[PDB]
Amino acid sequence: PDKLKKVLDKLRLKRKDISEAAETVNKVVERLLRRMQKRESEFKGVEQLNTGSYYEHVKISAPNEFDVMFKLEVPRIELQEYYETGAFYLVKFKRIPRGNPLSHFLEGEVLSATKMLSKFRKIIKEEVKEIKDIDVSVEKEKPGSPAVTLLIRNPEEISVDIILALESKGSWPISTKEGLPIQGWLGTKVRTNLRREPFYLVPKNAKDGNSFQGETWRLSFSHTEKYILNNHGIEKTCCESSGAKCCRKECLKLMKYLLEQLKKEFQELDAFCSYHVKTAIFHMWTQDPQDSQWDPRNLSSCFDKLLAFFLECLRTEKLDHYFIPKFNLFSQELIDRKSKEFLSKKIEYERNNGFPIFDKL
Amino acid sequence: EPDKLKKVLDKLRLKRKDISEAAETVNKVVERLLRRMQKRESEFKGVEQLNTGSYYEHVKISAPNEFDVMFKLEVPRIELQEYYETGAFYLVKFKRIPRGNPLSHFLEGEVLSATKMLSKFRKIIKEEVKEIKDIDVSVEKEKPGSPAVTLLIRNPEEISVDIILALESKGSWPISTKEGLPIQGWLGTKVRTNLRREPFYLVPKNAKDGNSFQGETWRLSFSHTEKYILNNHGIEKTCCESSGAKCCRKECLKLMKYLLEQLKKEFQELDAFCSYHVKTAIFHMWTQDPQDSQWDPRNLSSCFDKLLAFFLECLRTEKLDHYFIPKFNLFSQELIDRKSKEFLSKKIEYERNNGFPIFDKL
Ligand SMILES: Nc1nc(=O)c2ncn([C@@H]3O[C@@H]4COP(=O)(O)O[C@H]5[C@@H](O)[C@H](n6cnc7c(N)ncnc76)O[C@@H]5COP(=O)(O)O[C@@H]3[C@@H]4O)c2[nH]1
Ligand SMILES: Nc1nc(=O)c2ncn([C@@H]3O[C@@H]4COP(=O)(O)O[C@H]5[C@@H](O)[C@H](n6cnc7c(N)ncnc76)O[C@@H]5COP(=O)(O)O[C@@H]3[C@@H]4O)c2[nH]1
Ligand SMILES: [Zn+2]
Ligand SMILES: [Zn+2]
Repeated sequence: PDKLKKVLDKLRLKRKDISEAAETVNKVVERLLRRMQKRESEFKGVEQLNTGSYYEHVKISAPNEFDVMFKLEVPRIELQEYYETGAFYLVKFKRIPRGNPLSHFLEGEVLSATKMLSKFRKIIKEEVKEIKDIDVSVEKEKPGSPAVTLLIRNPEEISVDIILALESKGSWPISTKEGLPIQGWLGTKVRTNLRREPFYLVPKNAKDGNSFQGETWRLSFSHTEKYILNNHGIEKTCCESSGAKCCRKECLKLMKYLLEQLKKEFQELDAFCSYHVKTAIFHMWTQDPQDSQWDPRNLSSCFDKLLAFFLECLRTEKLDHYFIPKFNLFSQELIDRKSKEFLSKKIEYERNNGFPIFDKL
Repeated sequence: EPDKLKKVLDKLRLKRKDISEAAETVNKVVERLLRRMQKRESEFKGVEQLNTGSYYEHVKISAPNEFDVMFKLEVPRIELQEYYETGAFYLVKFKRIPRGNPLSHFLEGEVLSATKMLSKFRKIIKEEVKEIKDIDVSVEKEKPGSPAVTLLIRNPEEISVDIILALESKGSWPISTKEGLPIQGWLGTKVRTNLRREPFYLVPKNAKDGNSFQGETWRLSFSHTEKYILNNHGIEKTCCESSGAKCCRKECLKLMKYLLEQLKKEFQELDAFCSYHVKTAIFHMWTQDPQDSQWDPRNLSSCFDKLLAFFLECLRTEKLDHYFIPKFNLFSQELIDRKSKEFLSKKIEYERNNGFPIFDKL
């Protein structure tokens, strides 16, 4: 049963796609950002959110993807809750427009996400050619994506995600109030210092139906989420140099590789993404706060505990958003029962047979 | 010992603890320094970066402190006049300078000047560096002999980077490296041919002669080819790959380098030794032991001891030839004196018998 340790060791693909193949992807990025803070464009104050992808972190789960956020601070913005999702909002301007080039993107009173993204893409889709240094290309604007992905073809088929995000330094939305329950895990001292940080809105189309197509934004917690990924232990020295290790990131990497390899053969699992796993292991980390329950010498037990948690999540159709309690990710609106019962069958099959899907020599 | 060589390599992840962020900052500053250094009216307009690996410079000499980067400028048809009989030191003489060349004014007669060329380079880098905006990056005073242009990248504390200028010549390799790189029975004659149809480089480092004229001596560097050997270190192409087996080659290299640093950082008496003595000794060791099976991760305790016994051999026998230049003996009597070679012999032998107590840093 100590073969998982050999899956984890084989998982690392160091330089290929992460080390020398990730500090090149950075180099392209800051070129774009610098040059993107050029002229008199609405985005002259665009900035790269402090996040972790390039620093050997895109390499843990879902290695075939790259991601970056371009934040852009806004003024006093009123948030109109979009129906009852708790995550999709309608961005308005608190006090009447005076000094902001973001009035070019106003559809009525609300800030339209398509007009802004449609023009965002046009600038980036114009300044990547303005440099010849490497072979970088951009993807098509497909529905659902609030990103402008750069398929660069230096390292196989890379696709660095550029995600425009609205930064609001005000208090967090009221739908995230009972969320982030890290009191008994990380502490009320850590939880408070994270909620006084700005929250971000990504231009995701809430496709509820007939109402606003591209005027809806979504709450992004990628900044807070990686503060939890690197600071996951109850001891501050967890997985540090002068500290003890744990199997939290490894039990995260194994569930991502399990769901990633399952979706490659079944297109009926096109309803589950890596964020279902992320949020699942957050509920499991909060349930088991002590680092003793995640000792590296219990990788098979901790992974089986996480698998039985994801099976109960599917089984009862209840995987609440870690920051937004009322927002249930495994709602029947979003995922039909048949997919839950289909994915339960494969995860159980791989769990009862020594994980044959990880059979890589 | 109680199999603690693997727990030392795992703690050598300190890279991540403190050099991850700094490596992006070095990447991001050099790049803005390089692209801003591609401006007109600068003889280095056509300068580039020689890709000699990455910032996680732990692969070579895993040092948790300072760094190095190399700049390559392509020159036209050099005539390498060997500096007397070094093998590594030359004089860059020019045959016909093609009209329109930016290296015309760096000659002190028939011979190219490393002292001059390294003057405007430092000069231009001093200019450009302070026009970089929100970042506090200044340059140090030029320490003597030292042929680089170290950069002080003020942020969290200190961040040094040696900006090493190096001429690129896509021509032929000198005669002194004609029997060097003996990878014929390890990496193959089919890859040694390709690695030598690749350019060679020259760094502005003066030789130590109280006589003749050592102001403009250039030195051979093979850091571009040394890198390939590190990442392509096995007889089997799938060594340390996804669909292959692992090996303790680079494993031993980090151990051997951290052993010498901690020893160097303990006594100044070991100041004559550098990280290139253990990279070169492991090149001969990988050539002597070519099979992947001879470097098995389950035999890390013995594969490292065997590397120790080979390195001490090179000390007590005073023989450690430059891997690309058979003539140049790095452990010669004129480079390092017997007194320092016996000192390191007792210190390494001391650690080897007592289970390496110098690695005790939990
Ligand atoms: N860096 C970043 N921060 C974000 O907030 C974000 N939100 C979306 N994306 C990227 O946009 C696309 C989302 O479309 P899709 O729904 O079909 O699948 C997505 C999406 O449904 C879901 N998802 C990802 N991040 C979030 C998030 N932060 N909150 C809710 N759902 C998310 O998981 C899938 C893949 O996520 P990523 O691998 O992070 O990159 C996604 C992807 O490019 C984001 N990228
Ligand atoms: N990237 C790079 N390629 C070079 O050829 C090179 N040559 C010198 N340097 C750097 O210049 C200084 C050398 O002065 P010192 O002799 O006291 O110690 C040097 C020098 O004695 C020795 N050396 C000899 N040949 C090489 C070589 N081909 N590559 C690296 N180091 C070499 O190595 C020692 C330091 O190693 P580095 O860690 O690579 O960085 C050095 C350092 O900043 C180089 N840096
Ligand atoms: Zn940990
Ligand atoms: Zn190998």
